[PDB]
Amino acid sequence: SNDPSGYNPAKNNYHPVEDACWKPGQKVPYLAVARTFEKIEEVSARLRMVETLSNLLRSVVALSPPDLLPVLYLSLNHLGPPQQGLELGVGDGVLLKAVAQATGRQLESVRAEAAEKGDVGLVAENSRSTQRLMLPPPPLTASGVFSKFRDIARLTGSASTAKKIDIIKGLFVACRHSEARFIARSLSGRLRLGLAEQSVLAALSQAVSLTPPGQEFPPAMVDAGKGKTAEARKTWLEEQGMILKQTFCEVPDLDRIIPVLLEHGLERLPEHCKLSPGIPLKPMLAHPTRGISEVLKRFEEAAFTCEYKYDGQRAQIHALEGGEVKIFSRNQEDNTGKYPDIISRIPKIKLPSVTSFILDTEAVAWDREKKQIQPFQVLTTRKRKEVDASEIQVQVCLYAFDLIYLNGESLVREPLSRRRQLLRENFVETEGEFVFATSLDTKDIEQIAEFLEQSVKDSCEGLMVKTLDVDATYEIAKRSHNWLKLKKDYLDGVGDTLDLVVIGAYLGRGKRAGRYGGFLLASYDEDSEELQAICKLGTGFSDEELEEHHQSLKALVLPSPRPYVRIDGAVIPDHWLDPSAVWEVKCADLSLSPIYPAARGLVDSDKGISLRFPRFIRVREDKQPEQATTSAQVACLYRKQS
DNA sequence: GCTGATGCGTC
DNA sequence: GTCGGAC
DNA sequence: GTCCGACGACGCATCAGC
Ligand SMILES: *OP(=O)(O)OC[C@H]1O[C@@H](n2cnc3c(N)ncnc32)[C@H](O)[C@@H]1O
Ligand SMILES: [Mg+2]
Ligand SMILES: [Mg+2]
Ligand SMILES: [Mg+2]
Ligand SMILES: [Mg+2]
Ligand SMILES: [Mg+2]
Repeated sequence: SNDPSGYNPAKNNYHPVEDACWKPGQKVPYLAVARTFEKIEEVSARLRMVETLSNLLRSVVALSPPDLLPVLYLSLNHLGPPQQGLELGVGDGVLLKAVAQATGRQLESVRAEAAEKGDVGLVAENSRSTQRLMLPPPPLTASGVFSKFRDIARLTGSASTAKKIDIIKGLFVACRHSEARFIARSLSGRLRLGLAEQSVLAALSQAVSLTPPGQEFPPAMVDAGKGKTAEARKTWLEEQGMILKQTFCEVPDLDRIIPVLLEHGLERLPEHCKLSPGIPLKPMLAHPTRGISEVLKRFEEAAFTCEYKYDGQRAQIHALEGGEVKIFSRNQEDNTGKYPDIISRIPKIKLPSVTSFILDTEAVAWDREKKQIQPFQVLTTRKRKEVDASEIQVQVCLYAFDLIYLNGESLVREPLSRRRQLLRENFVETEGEFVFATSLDTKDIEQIAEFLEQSVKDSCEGLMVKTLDVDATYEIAKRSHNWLKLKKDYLDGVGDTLDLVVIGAYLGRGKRAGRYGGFLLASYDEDSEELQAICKLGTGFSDEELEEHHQSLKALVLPSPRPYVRIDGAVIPDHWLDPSAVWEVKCADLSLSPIYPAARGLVDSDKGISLRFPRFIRVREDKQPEQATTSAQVACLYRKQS
């Protein structure tokens, strides 16, 4: 009702009508969304964030139902269903230019402040706009802002960037209080609330459970939990939370779910939104494990299967009744246009009795001349959009490992033993085109160790381990990481570790604001007696170790780089460091780099070598730079991968 | 018509 | 993708 | 164990700038 500036969606006994900061039927103000973001950001307990978001959503349901979908998208920082491919195309560069123009400041001055503060939002809000007149424009609304975000994402073609900057400036001109901070963070793709998809779903089921949609105004039922004991309320909300969560994992599309929720309610939701081919679903993921002993501990006495973990890209393959075929990525992006070859071979992989299906597969680059798997880096050279089958140069072999839907039957609640059997009996293998994941059903620790050894020898990353009957379903809402990934480089003493020289540091963003978030590392090239940048590094250290690194490196800061340090195309560090510290670094593999100079010319004329999945292990106090891993040793390690 | 910077995607 | 922090 | 956001290499698609 009153000024949204005082809106407190975190207040005790929050009343969806009386504590709202707008009137019935009015559009939700964006400042209401922003104050909710502030109250979420101030706390660290997710459950407190969920209650706060729930309070906002209850007011939205009660007062302004049409703004529910935009508010949810704003809270996720999404533009729409992932398979529709809406993208801002903005990024820090465009955003920082728009902030500069809106405030009249120099781009470079804005850039330096952002790096220092580790946050663009604070730079955007703390500086006023030259564009603004004496009179402010009307206040921003949640749906107004969301549609402008969509406008940005739809702009294409020549001069589209200028048009994007104009929209962004228009937004900043109208911002009040904390609004610009979250507009800017949203545009840069770093909203960083500490609340995301799972907490948004929890807030949404709680909200529509406590404040049902569809009530004649004023709503007779503002809080449907008030008549319940605390224990009964909790059980009820957990039950309703799982209805929404399991539906969303089968149909992760708020454009479909929300209209149903507002019309028919949450209890009827599964009868209106169900898994079907053509709608991407959430995939089953995996937890790491440190060794075979641990696998047996997590699965106890449950029979399990081991499978090769292939190194390609996940492909969720849908065949609709009537013949249409769709392919989606692990993240529900539409990849149908990328695999014309796969689409044309569907008739060859399925027996003629199969009328529809959803397969879970790995797409792996395959050398038809040598009949062998190719590295991930080869796979990534495929074109991605509007590919014509004749133009394909990198062939793919599909390694199928699960089946989620068959002939109109959803298999989500079926044990893997049965899903696998339907997969094996209704689909046809062809060497180099479509094959079942190589597997072993055993409890013998010795066979597992060999089978692991062999998976590496056969061009794979290690093993995936899955129970067959006990907790062996495909219900992502019950456990999204139900499988176990046993990679060689997880083992504490088998992976390849390098001793690398710290040559630069990058100021941290977000959670790393105010310290270093990343470092530039180098190997030692003994031929030229120079240090060659090899990779950046930003994970593996605890917060405590990261504080010690800032302490021990601050004395090594230099105004200018050393002439025997070569970084070529790498990101220039915010702070150059006198080469001295040597860290032990682990990786999964070495890759051919278009930018890093380390070992350039030893394996390839144009490309140096970098690290795949690098992480800090520990400081090497017993090593000086001249004894770090050499560039020749790096080349030798790369060749060793064959 | 070409190239480079870069946003977004894959991992 | 890996990793650590807060719960 | 869950959920989240720090941070990694790298390649296609796109568009500003030539
Ligand atoms: O490393 P990670 O957590 O992303 O691993 C999960 C991914 O591994 C791929 N993959 C390859 N082979 C398999 C099998 N046999 N089973 C399950 N997943 C597999 C997937 O692409 C998955 O996303
Ligand atoms: Mg997307
Ligand atoms: Mg775009
Ligand atoms: Mg930076
Ligand atoms: Mg993989
Ligand atoms: Mg560590």
